[PDB]
Amino acid sequence: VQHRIRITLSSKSVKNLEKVCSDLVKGAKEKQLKVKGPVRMPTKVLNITTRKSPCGEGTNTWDRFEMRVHKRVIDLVSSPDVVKQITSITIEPGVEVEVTISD
Amino acid sequence: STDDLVQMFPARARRRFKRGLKRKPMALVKKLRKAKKDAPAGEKPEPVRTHLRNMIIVPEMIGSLIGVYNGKTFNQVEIKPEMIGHYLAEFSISYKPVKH
Amino acid sequence: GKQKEKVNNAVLFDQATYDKLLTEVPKYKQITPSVLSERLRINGSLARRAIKDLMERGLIRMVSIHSSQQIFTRATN
Amino acid sequence: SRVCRVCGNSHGLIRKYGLMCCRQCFRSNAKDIGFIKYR
Amino acid sequence: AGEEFQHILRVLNTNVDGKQKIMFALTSIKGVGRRFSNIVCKKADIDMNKRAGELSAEEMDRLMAVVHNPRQFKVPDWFLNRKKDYKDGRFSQVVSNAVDMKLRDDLERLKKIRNHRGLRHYWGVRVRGQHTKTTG
Amino acid sequence: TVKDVNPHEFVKAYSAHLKRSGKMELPEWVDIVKTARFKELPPSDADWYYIRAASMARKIYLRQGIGIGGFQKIYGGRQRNGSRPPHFCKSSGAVSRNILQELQKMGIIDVDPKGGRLITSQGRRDLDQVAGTVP
RNA sequence: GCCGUUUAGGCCACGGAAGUUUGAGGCAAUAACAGGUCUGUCAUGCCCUUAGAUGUUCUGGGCCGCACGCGCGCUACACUGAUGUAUUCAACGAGUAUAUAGCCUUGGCCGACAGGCCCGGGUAAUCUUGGGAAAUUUCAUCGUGAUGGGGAUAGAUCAUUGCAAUUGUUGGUCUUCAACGAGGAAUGCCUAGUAAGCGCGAGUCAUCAGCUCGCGUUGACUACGUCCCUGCCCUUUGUACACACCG
Ligand SMILES: [Mg+2]
Ligand SMILES: [Mg+2]
Ligand SMILES: [Mg+2]
Ligand SMILES: [Mg+2]
Ligand SMILES: [Mg+2]
Ligand SMILES: [Mg+2]
Ligand SMILES: [Mg+2]
Ligand SMILES: [Mg+2]
Ligand SMILES: [Mg+2]
Ligand SMILES: [Mg+2]
Ligand SMILES: [Mg+2]
Ligand SMILES: [Mg+2]
Ligand SMILES: [Mg+2]
Ligand SMILES: [Zn+2]
Repeated sequence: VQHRIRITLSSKSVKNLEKVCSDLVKGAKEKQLKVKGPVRMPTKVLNITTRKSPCGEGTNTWDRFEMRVHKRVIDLVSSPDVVKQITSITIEPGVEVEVTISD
Repeated sequence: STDDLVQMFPARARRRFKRGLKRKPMALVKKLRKAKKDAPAGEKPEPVRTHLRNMIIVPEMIGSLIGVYNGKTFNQVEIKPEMIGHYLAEFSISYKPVKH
Repeated sequence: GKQKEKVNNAVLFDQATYDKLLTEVPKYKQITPSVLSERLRINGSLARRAIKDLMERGLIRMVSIHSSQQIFTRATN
Repeated sequence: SRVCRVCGNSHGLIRKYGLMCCRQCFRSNAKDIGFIKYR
Repeated sequence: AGEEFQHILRVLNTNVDGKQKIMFALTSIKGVGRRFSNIVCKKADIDMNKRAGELSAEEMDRLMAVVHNPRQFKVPDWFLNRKKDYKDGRFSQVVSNAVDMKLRDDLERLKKIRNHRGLRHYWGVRVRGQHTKTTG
Repeated sequence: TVKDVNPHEFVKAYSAHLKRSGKMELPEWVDIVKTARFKELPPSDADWYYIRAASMARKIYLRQGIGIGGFQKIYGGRQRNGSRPPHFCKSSGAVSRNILQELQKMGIIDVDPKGGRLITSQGRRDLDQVAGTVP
């Protein structure tokens, strides 16, 4: 009746992610569930360095572009329906919710 | 008996064969036999003017009059028994030696 | 000088360094490294780094060995 | 045999991460895609 | 003390130094590098910490025995500098004067061929594809 | 044990062990192979195989599950490309595999499930025995 | 604490992780340039062409050709070293259904290397990868010798990528062993984890990195000034300059 449910969240924005991440944890704290989280995984910075000029004249100057991607994990023990009851609240834009079942 | 020839050939040459020479060299090889048949008895055979420069010279080819194209001219070539293992490329210079 | 090309002259194994030369060479300061004497006594090394071993087998002069092929000497004490 | 998805040009192509844009179209659309100039 | 210590050795028309160690004295022969000289010093079973010149001649005869018959002392196929000859088909170890002899026979072949590399050799230009705006 | 002895004198002591401890086979190419693509000459010491063995059984004794494509990186190094910059090159896999196979054919190490190579109980035993005998 | 209208500030000092704005960047005014870009853009005015095409696509060649001058660089001229053992310490990143094993590839076997076959993991703090980097350290060999420094030029031969490797793609094996003896006049970058040394990643990419953009590792000499040279800002001054002293 109790599984091992892992919910993984990804985002480009720290705060919009952490709002939802805290909301899930507290929504599963009212049900006296075992919430082992949130676990923080190394920020992935996607980087592309590009020449500013379109024509290759002048000083060679570069601009470094970066996307920060953040990876949170929440652990739960429940049935998938109780969690689906919990992970049904209003989700901020840009947040990925990808609940699965670990072994 | 191509198989024991590939052993004689250098590594580039046998790797070329192991990849299965496609249609165009197969269309070119026939025309050498055809020219040899057309040639009068013990006479100079017809010129076989080719576009391909990446074909490798196989022992059958000895005796053909090939015209390997170098980009602008159809430069005629004659084959000797030492011409085995190279391409028809190295026999039509694509450039002109420089005199300043 | 040519003290690896000089490793096999008659002199080099007759008496040359076997107390015929290196009696004194350490003793100018009583103590001078064989690796120091490679140029003061112009004779260089490895006709000479294999004789500092022979004086060891012969019980004449103590040594230390380290990184850069540094070798040392002390005449008798 | 590999062009900019935005303009179909053949030079200065960015294939990293699966973008497949040329170095100028990527600059024009970098902010829209989400690439921020931090440092 | 090398009482018969030789300073010249005339091995194979190369005037070997008698003043050096063997594995670097025998490299003076045109066709033997440090690697092949090492293999010779091993298969003839020579103390390598021996100056060439302190040697005995019976050792020397074995040196020439291994160099003139590299295939015979089990020196492997890949080691030799004449793999799969084109004039004959053998795996040989060309030595001092035959290195130049064979080399000029190759470039002569390419010259008579009208090969690209033959003409590059004849013209004095570079033959291996390097750029030549500003090199030479 | 092995970590209380300097790893240079220990490898000297062990490579003298395998020598006078019975024998193992030795290929018929040991005197001719360079041990690395980037090397210039073969190993200078004729007794190098045993060194390479004694140095190498200490790798499995301090680690667990090391393949051959990891030993090649262990004993690889700097390759100079003449006029181009030097880079990192890996050594030859044939000697690396052969010494492990021989250690198997003496019972010092063994191949490991989950991949790799692991020190044996008896192979641990003799390594600490010889370690006990190093100054 | 001392100097200073004892203001704004400045120098010194205990403390402190830190006392140059703590270090390094990003961002960045008005006015301008006949600066570069019509070869990034189905961005664009006008002109030219528009079928026997300056359109498109195919095949082959060149863009790389070589008496020579120039610019950024890579390798060096050795012993504060080269070679061969032993020893072993990072960080930043990367991994398109990548066809039926496929991008990064562990593990096992064959092979001297190059490379190959098989069983597999990973869409990744999970597998490659604690990224087992080099310089460095260590013990030997060399011995002042264009030498075992240097590795150009070249022969033969093997393998790899790719539809195809020829004016050598690249990687291996043996052989060949050039100049180069620390560089004239000139000239560049640099003030602390900096210069310099060392290697690693990514971009390009089927294959090719001596480049560029990053990253760690080892880690100094000198100065803490000045306006002499090259310039820059503000004021006063002269002017027959205003396209402005290249007047
Ligand atoms: Mg270097
Ligand atoms: Mg600031
Ligand atoms: Mg434009
Ligand atoms: Mg074309
Ligand atoms: Mg530049
Ligand atoms: Mg060298
Ligand atoms: Mg070393
Ligand atoms: Mg290319
Ligand atoms: Mg790359
Ligand atoms: Mg470039
Ligand atoms: Mg006046
Ligand atoms: Mg006026
Ligand atoms: Mg004037
Ligand atoms: Zn574009």
